[PDB]
Amino acid sequence: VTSHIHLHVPEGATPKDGPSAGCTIVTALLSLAMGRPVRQNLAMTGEVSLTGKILPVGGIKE
Amino acid sequence: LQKQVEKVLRKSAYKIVSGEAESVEVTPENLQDFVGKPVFTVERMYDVTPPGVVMGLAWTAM
Repeated sequence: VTSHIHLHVPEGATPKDGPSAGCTIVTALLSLAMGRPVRQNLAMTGEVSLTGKILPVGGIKE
Repeated sequence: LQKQVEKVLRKSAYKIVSGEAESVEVTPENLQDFVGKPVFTVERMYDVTPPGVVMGLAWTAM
């Protein structure tokens, strides 16, 4: 709630698929809130809906 | 819908030429192996609306 934060999201993703990283961001912040490193060898993609529901994303195969 | 029906007809033609089937009597049970599995499964985002979220109708460009 009270901490100025800077996040770097590497570029390359087409803007249409950019929101697919939103879910990631969430957990990242959560980790930085409790200092628990995210479990290694874990991938995740999805779009957050401001309430928790995750929307489908394209480019699943690539 | 035009794209999907064109895909189904193309696969029917291919099966008629290659598969040598005289005719294609398409039924939903067969449909799964022509177009694949359904991309859309849930009509709405929220089947049940949690607090603070409300669905509203929008007149968009398309």
